[PDB]
Amino acid sequence: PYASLTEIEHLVQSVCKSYRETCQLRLEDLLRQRSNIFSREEVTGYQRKSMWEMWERCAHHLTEAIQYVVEFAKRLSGFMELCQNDQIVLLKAGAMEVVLVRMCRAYNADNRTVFFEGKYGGMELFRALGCSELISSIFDFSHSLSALHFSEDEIALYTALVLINAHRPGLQEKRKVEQLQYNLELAFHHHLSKTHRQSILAKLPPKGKLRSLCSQHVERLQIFQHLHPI
Ligand SMILES: Cc1ncc(C(=O)Nc2cc(Cl)cc(CN3CCN(C(=O)C4CCCC4)[C@@H](C)C3)c2C)cn1
Repeated sequence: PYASLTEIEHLVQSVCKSYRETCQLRLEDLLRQRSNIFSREEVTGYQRKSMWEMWERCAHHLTEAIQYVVEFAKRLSGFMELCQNDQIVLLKAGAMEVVLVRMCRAYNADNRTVFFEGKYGGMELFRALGCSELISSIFDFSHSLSALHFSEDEIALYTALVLINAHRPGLQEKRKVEQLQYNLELAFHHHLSKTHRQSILAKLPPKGKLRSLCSQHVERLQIFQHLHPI
């Protein structure tokens, strides 16, 4: 019922290994490459692309991102033991939320640029999409998250808890999800206490804010998918 220190340490290690096995680019590489910024020629090139081409570019990126998140979820202890309903409930709510959180790794707060197709560019890069307000919202959320200066280990633990969330409506074995959520909270708090970083807990975004942004994101994605299916 009350996991030992050894159990908690092993869970931290498990989650962090699972995460590193399931992310595309190393954070160190994203950080190093912040100086590589799209030229004006490249930006205007992107802006002159059709809406549909830009949609394809973004949708294929998101497909890859979601695929990695699903693989991460399945590697979390206990997840594959949950009934199918609960797995689906958690993934349908949580996968795109984790995708959004993982985006902050590729966000540069110094100049409000993001990594996309080999270099950093501002929100202007995506003009052809005609989604200025939504993209601004994504940049804003990422800027707030960027302020925590997450380690990869912290992102692993935080995103585990984004997924393993017993407060999702529709769950049929809430106790089982609650148990997994608690164990993961114990892992997160242990790792933060070890590293003297517990203060970051009072700086995480409200879970509702993440859900709302996800809802707004998915709404627009469904529109593009309807107009131009991938
Ligand atoms: C290899 C690799 N790793 C990580 C990353 C990355 O996260 N970049 C990244 C990070 C942040 Cl904070 C914001 C953005 C902006 N874009 C805008 C387009 N977009 C959409 O969904 C549109 C589709 C229709 C609706 C809006 C999203 C992909 C977000 C990006 C690209 C990239 N490449």
